[PDB]
Amino acid sequence: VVKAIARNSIGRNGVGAFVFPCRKITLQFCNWGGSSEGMRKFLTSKRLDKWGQEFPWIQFEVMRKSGHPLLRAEYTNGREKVICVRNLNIDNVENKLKLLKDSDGDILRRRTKNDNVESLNSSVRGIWSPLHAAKRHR
Amino acid sequence: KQFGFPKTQVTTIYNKTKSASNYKGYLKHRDAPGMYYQPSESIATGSVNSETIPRSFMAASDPRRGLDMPVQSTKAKQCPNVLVGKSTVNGKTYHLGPQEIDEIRKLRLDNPQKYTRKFLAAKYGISPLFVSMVSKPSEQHVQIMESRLQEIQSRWKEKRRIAREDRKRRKLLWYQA
Amino acid sequence: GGLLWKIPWRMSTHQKTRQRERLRNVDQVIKQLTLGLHVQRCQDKGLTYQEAMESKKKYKPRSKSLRLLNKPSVFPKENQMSSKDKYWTFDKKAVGYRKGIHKVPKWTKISIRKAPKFF
Amino acid sequence: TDTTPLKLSNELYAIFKIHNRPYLVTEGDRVILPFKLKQAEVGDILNMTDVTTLGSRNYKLVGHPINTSLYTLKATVVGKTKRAFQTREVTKRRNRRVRHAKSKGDLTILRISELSMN
Amino acid sequence: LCRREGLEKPVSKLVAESGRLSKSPVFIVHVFSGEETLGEGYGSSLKEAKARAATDALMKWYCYEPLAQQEPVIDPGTVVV
Amino acid sequence: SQKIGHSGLAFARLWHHVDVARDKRTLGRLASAIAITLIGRHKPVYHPSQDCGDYVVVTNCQKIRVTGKKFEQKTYWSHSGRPGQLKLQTMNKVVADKGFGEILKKAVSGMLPKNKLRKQRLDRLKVFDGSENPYKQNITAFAHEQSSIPEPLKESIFNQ
RNA sequence: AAUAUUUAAAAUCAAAUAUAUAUAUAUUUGUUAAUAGAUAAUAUACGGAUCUUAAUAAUAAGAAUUAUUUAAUUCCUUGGAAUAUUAUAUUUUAAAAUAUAAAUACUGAAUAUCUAAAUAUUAUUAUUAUAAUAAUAAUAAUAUGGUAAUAGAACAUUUAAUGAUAAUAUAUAUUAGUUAUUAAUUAAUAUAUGUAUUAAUUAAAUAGAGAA
RNA sequence: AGGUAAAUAAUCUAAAGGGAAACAGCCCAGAUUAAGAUAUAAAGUUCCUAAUAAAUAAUAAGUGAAAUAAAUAUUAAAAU
RNA sequence: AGUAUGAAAAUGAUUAUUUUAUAAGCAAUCAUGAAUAUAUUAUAUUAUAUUAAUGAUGUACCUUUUGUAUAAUGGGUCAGC
Ligand SMILES: [Mg+2]
Ligand SMILES: [Mg+2]
Ligand SMILES: [Mg+2]
Ligand SMILES: [Mg+2]
Ligand SMILES: [Mg+2]
Ligand SMILES: [Mg+2]
Ligand SMILES: [Mg+2]
Ligand SMILES: [Mg+2]
Ligand SMILES: [Mg+2]
Ligand SMILES: [Mg+2]
Ligand SMILES: [Mg+2]
Ligand SMILES: [Mg+2]
Ligand SMILES: [Mg+2]
Ligand SMILES: [Mg+2]
Ligand SMILES: [Mg+2]
Ligand SMILES: [Mg+2]
Ligand SMILES: [Mg+2]
Ligand SMILES: [Mg+2]
Ligand SMILES: [Mg+2]
Ligand SMILES: [Mg+2]
Ligand SMILES: [Mg+2]
Ligand SMILES: [Mg+2]
Ligand SMILES: [Mg+2]
Repeated sequence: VVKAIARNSIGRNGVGAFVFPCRKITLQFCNWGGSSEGMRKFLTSKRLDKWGQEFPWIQFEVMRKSGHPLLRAEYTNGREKVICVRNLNIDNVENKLKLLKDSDGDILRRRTKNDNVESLNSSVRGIWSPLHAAKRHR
Repeated sequence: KQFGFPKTQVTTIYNKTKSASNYKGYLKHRDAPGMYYQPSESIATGSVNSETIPRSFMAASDPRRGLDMPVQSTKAKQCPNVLVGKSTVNGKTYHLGPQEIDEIRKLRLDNPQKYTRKFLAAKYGISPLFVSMVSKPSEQHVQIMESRLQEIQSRWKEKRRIAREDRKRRKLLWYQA
Repeated sequence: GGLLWKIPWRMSTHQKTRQRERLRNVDQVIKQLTLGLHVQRCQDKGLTYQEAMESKKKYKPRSKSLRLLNKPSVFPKENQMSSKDKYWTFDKKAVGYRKGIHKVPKWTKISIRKAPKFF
Repeated sequence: TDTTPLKLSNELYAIFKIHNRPYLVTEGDRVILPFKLKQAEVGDILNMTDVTTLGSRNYKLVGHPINTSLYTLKATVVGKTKRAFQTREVTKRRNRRVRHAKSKGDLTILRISELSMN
Repeated sequence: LCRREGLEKPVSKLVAESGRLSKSPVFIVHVFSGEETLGEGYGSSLKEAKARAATDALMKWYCYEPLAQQEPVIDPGTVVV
Repeated sequence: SQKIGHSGLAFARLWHHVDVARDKRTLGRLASAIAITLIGRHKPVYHPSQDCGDYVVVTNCQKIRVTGKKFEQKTYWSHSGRPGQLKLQTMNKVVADKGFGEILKKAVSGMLPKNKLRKQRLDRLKVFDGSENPYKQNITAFAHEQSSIPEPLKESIFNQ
């Protein structure tokens, strides 16, 4: 007799159709506040339009608040990066925005040496066994 | 042997007996370009791999049947039988008629303590499993047996119950694959 | 001598092989220097590089130091050298008037092929 | 090169090399390169070229680099990112000056989308 | 399943064994039908190994995935025990 | 990907016989060979953080080879802590006390890595001066090897 | 065999390299070992285990010491060629024949390269807006250990000048994220306050404490 | 004399890293931040401990095996 | 030595999680199992956090010195100055 075990599938984003990780970016600035100058300049100066043209899968919200200028991204996995861009020039802000768009949303993490590939798949060759080895030990 | 590829061990440049875990030696070992036969150093228990499935379970129109990869390394003549029933060693017998069966059933209901499964088996030259399949005992007897089992279980310590639970979990795990 | 400079009086096999290799490398360097000069001189006279390399009569170096290095009596090759001069310096204050080359400071860089005739 | 058993097999691995760094992969595997890719943006596809070994359970084709015609191996660039920020301190043993060696290396997450014998 | 198909009766046999009379032995048993092995089963006990060989055989039966080049494989239903 | 699968067999503690009467290695070389096995360096699944080494049953240890005059010269030391209690025993004396198996064990101990797992590794070594031993029945065996062995010997071993 | 020296490649011979060259000349290399002598006080002390091999009998061990060497062995001129070896496959009758490969010994640093990131300078670009400029980004190169010391650039804190805003806010604290991060920011939670001498630029300082 | 006085060079001083059992000064080599594929240095490759296989001689003393102890004696071995 | 407020620390007791009764040294770092907790995208073969299995590396800090793990100087801890 055979019975099923209820189990769910694991989504590999890349293999079938690539859904772009960055979904939304919010440009936040202040009209007062000298720290928001470079952000304000960026918003003004035709760069944002070009960006939006380049990346039409990201939505680009533009908000005004009293505090420091902010770049909060929003990713497919549900995580949210927020970069404060206080006192940065236009070009630095743009670089920060580029960095954000590049990111897959996942948390930052220490990797050990050669911790390269991350598989869900069972090994193509088996796992080693001392009884089934080619050269028997002594 | 369909394919005549050269065969290779999973070769290190270092001493394999002393440094089997050293990945660096494996990385170093270059071998000449072409096709090879690296027989797997693994049991084929969990594998759904096509090189692991036997030929009888492959379909008739499968190209893989002809190719020599489900290797018959073992030999059934050399291996000894494990937990094999007496029917498998000396063949199944379908000798008992309806009357004999009816008699067995009558006996079992009447007195399962006297006429137990093993005794019936001895009498009629047949298996205890078959006796069970044929005939139910008196439900009272079954109830008594259940009560005895419950009493035994109660008589256990905490540790024994835990061990029994663990054993049960292991058993369940065996049939997963 | 309370401080322990634990340096062995003789070299290991592996040390000796490395020393030999180093000696061979300096000879090779010298050979390359002479060869390049010869090639240059052939080119000046008016031959191609390949023709210069082929040439039967190889030009000997005119500068003094190079010419001395070329001479085996002054600067011997590793194959020419004695076993002893590969692994033992002359040290007048040592017993045997000899000392391991590994005991010389910066022996891996510093060259010392020729010992005195009877020491 | 009779590459028929590899072609037949349901499971199949590759050992492609990016800048002589080997990465053993199947389809669906998620490679994490320890550097910032400049050539490819996120979403771009990488056709792997220096494929050393292509292996089934019991066979393996090996080449340096295996013939590009024999196989396919498409990775997708699925996010440039970084390692976690670390600050190890550098100092000598009777010296109050303690130089902070800040570090936050770049990563590029690839995903092996396609891997098959052509 | 063996009965249903044109296969000999399956019997389990010890291929290899080590550490009998220990806390954690290893028993390799193979379920043979004739000379052909169907399932390979490792285990701490003999019984366990036998069970595992049978489960392996069943996995190989069911999870058989044919090639796209093959003509369609319509199975003959689930093995009604 | 390579790591994913059933690992139970890889980490299985096998039992390795060594008939010292047959083996032609000297004592120390044999001990060194054993040490690796005990550690688990022979197996590719090995990691320094995990003890994953096999059992080694040594047998007919009375016929162990020792070169030179080490059997009557080589001294094994011991000391409690109280001064004037240095106990120095020659190899032959140690053998007389315990056996050739004790000698082998000491060598193997010295070969092993000095940490919390060392004692465990040493325990896994099972040495016997003569032939007969309880672990006879649990040395790794294969069905293909059975034709080499005569019929009644196997039965006698099983009985034992 | 006996007596007596020497323990040597200077001479001598042999071998190799270089100049005219089947020879001459010049240069380079090659000449013992063991034991005893032997030696103190917490405890054996090569760092420790331990290391000198053995037919029958192993798909298998045989210095892990000393000396001269090699990277399978032999000729020719790093290189090729031949020779057997080892492993593998194929064919034939556990052997023979054919062929493919391995011969680049390996480990090893925070050295060098590659792979990316940062700053500085030199030389070329690109983009965006002393434009012979500035910011940002490319490429090639060089540089980036540091006590005493010198020089340059920042941040936290507190006060003064200027100064939107607001309980959907601000401040402080805790926890978890974010930005190459002494700092600030996001969210949640807590307590205060109808509110920043707030962002920013200047001016200044009782302006930063594991060391008295 | 791990002494003292100066001469030349190097290192330490102010230099982390590998080796020398442990090590300011010896043998390699100079840490901007990572990464860890390739060349490596000195030093190593039975196990502890990352890495090895050979060749020709000699030793039998555990001599020796990373800190070489002398005159002299005995026993051999070559050459004259 | 004002008045309010006060999850500032040192410090004590208690509870929870986790490790610990065959193991030896600045008590950390890196590797790496296991257990627990949290997680309104754990879809999971998930992610973070906490925790002296086990393995490796690791001679407090300052001062003063040619040179200090030094058994040389100085510090019981934290807060304010
Ligand atoms: Mg090793
Ligand atoms: Mg310090
Ligand atoms: Mg100092
Ligand atoms: Mg002469
Ligand atoms: Mg002593
Ligand atoms: Mg040593
Ligand atoms: Mg460098
Ligand atoms: Mg500096
Ligand atoms: Mg102050
Ligand atoms: Mg204070
Ligand atoms: Mg401080
Ligand atoms: Mg002095
Ligand atoms: Mg000073
Ligand atoms: Mg140093
Ligand atoms: Mg200097
Ligand atoms: Mg530098
Ligand atoms: Mg000795
Ligand atoms: Mg010594
Ligand atoms: Mg315990
Ligand atoms: Mg203690
Ligand atoms: Mg003390
Ligand atoms: Mg002190
Ligand atoms: Mg004090």
